[PDB]
Amino acid sequence: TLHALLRDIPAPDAEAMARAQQHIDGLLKPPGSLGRLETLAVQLAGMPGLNGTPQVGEKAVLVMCADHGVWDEGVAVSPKIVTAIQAANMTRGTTGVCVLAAQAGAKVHVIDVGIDAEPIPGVVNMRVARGCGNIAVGPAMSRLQAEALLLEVSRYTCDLAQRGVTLFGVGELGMANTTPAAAMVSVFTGSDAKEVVGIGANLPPSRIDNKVDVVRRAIAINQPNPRDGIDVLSKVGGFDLVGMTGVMLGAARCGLPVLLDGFLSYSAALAACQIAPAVRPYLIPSHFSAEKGARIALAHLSMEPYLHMAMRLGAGSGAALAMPIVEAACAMFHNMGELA
Amino acid sequence: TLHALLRDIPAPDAEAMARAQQHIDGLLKPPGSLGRLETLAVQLAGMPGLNGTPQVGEKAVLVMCADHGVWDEGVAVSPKIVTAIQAANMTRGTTGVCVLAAQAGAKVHVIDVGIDAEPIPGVVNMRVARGCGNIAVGPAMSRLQAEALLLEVSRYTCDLAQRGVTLFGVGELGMANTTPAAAMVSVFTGSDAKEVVGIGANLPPSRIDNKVDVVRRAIAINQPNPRDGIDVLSKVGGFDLVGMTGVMLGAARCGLPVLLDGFLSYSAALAACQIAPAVRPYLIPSHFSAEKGARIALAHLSMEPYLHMAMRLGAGSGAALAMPIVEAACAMFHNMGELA
Ligand SMILES: Cc1cc2ncn([C@H]3O[C@H](COP(=O)(O)O)[C@@H](O)[C@H]3O)c2cc1C
Ligand SMILES: Cc1cc2ncn([C@H]3O[C@H](COP(=O)(O)O)[C@@H](O)[C@H]3O)c2cc1C
Ligand SMILES: O=C(O)c1cccnc1
Ligand SMILES: O=C(O)c1cccnc1
Repeated sequence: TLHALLRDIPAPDAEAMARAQQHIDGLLKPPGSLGRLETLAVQLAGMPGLNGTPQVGEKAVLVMCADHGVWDEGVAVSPKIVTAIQAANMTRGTTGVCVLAAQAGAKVHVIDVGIDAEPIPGVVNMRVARGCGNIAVGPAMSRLQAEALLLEVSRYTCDLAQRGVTLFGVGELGMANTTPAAAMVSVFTGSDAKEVVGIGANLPPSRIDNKVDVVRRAIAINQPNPRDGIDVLSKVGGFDLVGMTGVMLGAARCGLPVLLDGFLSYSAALAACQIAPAVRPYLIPSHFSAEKGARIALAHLSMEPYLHMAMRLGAGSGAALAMPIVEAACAMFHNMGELA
Repeated sequence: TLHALLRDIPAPDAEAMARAQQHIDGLLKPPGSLGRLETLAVQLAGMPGLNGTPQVGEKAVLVMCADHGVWDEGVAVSPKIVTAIQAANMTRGTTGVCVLAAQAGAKVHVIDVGIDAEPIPGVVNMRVARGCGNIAVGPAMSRLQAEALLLEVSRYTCDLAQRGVTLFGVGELGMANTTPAAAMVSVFTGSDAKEVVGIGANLPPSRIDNKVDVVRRAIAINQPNPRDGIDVLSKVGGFDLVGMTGVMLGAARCGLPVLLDGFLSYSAALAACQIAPAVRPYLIPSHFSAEKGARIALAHLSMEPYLHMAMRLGAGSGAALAMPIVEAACAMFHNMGELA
């Protein structure tokens, strides 16, 4: 059950962490001089699915794909079918995340959680419905649909471990998805909509006030409770955002690391950590998204990304680009010599 | 000759850059959404040694190693022999840069430009003297020694190309080397010493005022001319800093990219770009050093690093950690599909 999953996420292993820190401090360098590589190695050492040491085996980027009813509000410049076209392109290896994942030695798992099109052969089918409800007039979904998809995606994630995967990355695809993301950041952080609504996929600036108004309307109509992250997801999120939260919950349940992507992912991470604070030690930032609301979301997660790429592609591309940073931390730990 | 080398650094290829930009804008994504990956690919396309396209072949991190007379002023906590011990460890593959270079598929070239010890078998010997002169009482070296070492190291660098290397990284090793680095940043940027002197290799805070005083003294005694970067290097730099400048000049002469490291490298890049402004399009930042003077140096180079690792190891480790970012830009360019 989902209550049992949340309950059973392990604490980080303090003993393992202390053993890793003592190891690091004895390496061939001034103490502390590898900076956040050192801290990342210790962070990884405490994740129980890594068996007491910083290591990377297989890598998986899980790309959650869905359509959104709020597309009808005029908040996205791209036509709705682009979600389906780009999900199919993911199965061919031609998208940004595909190419970056291949550089990293990672596999991309393309997951349809609610595309408004016929199912695409080759994509993993977890579809809740053909797009979620339009958040400007009512909820994205029912509470039950959100909890079922959390549990499904969490189980899928953990099951990859059972297959060799030690490091996850999250991403999404869905036209209009930066609207619900902004809604959820506004709810969880207490920030006004204006502070967290961006251009998404090159929305013209002339259309920004409409998008702010839509966010505020979604919130006012649905009255999401910020102390119930499931409620927030269900009311003002989307199936893609639920899916990403699910990957985070499942990785945490398996005691394994998950790399965030950009702003969409930060909104899902705010939900995951409200739902289960025990998720937080498993999350690793990648990059600092170019979306307006990035800073605020990151501040609330107490996260400082490694990469400043002015990226806003999504779909997991940042996560993939950071996987060699994680591998680097593990290589430093295992392969450096010792001062003594 | 060194005058001829400087004269013959090629301009970037604007045609190649325009061809790359048009290619990029046609890739399977919203225009501009890969952010600085896009700009980096176009930057690389204009470098004539890359043959009109962003690509990476062989990779080399050149680690310039020397001792400094100013060590006698009390500005470094590590004993002087650590330079020699750590240079020998570089030949064994046990240092930070070695392990990160191996992750990146790069080779480390350890170059002795003036270690105060017997020559170390296996290290490339370009030694000017057994340590440079103490910059608090006089010059580090003569003008002629600085120009000879520039030319030597520039030629060595370019000769690697002639062997398959397309991407360089720079680093250094030398006890007390953060003192001359701060001197040169102070000279080139106009900043007071206090603004740019840091802790280096974990100097105790109680010893900082002494290090500031030493920098100001070096400057006052030598009167380096900030409009003559060779003069600045020779007077208030060191052999390691000259060596790094030489790698930059040689990479630029060969029309090839060079990744910077941390603060030491930023001081050498300020010198290289004063000496030959034509170097600048070939320089790629890696990380944002944790040294105090990092921001000021970077601002003067108009550079924004990709990586925020709070690193201050040196020796090329940041450069190595950024090599997969360069490879990523090339993979995006070559392997992504097209919108059309
Ligand atoms: C070809 C294409 C590929 C993409 N991959 C990610 N996104 C990104 O942009 C979309 C959200 O922005 P908005 O809220 O402005 O619609 C999502 O699909 C997101 O990951 C894409 C967008 C496009 C157009
Ligand atoms: C074991 C060891 C390895 C290093 N590798 C780089 N550095 C770094 O620290 C030195 C300069 O700092 P300062 O000006 O405070 O002496 C250089 O060798 C630099 O790359 C090292 C320092 C130590 C001690
Ligand atoms: O940071 C995000 O991933 C992002 C922002 C805008 C559009 N698509 C993705
Ligand atoms: O950024 C640098 O590389 C640095 C700073 C202090 C000490 N050693 C290296």
